[PDB]
Amino acid sequence: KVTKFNGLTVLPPLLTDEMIAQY
Amino acid sequence: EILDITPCSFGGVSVITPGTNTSNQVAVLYQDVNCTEVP
Ligand SMILES: *[C@@H]1O[C@H](CO)[C@@H](O)[C@H](O)[C@H]1NC(C)=O
Ligand SMILES: *[C@@H]1O[C@H](CO)[C@@H](O)[C@H](O)[C@H]1NC(C)=O
Repeated sequence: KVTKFNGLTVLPPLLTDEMIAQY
Repeated sequence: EILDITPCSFGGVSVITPGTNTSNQVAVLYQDVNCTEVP
């Protein structure tokens, strides 16, 4: 239900969605 | 001919280090870079 290259990077979160699901 | 232009691979460089108290060994993380672009 919940839906670039100019020095703009997106860092992945430390905890993956799988680890938050395990919590 | 139509040609896509993809910006040349770029990203931050991070240094994973234990304390200089522990060792001078470091790892290096090239953020969001495939291990082919890195020299
Ligand atoms: C860090 O290195 C210094 C050297 O000046 C030493 O005196 C200190 O005890 C060391 N600390 C640890 C936690 O190893
Ligand atoms: C890295 O590039 C290779 C081919 O050059 C490709 O097969 C692989 O999927 C790529 N991996 C990433 C994480 O971009």
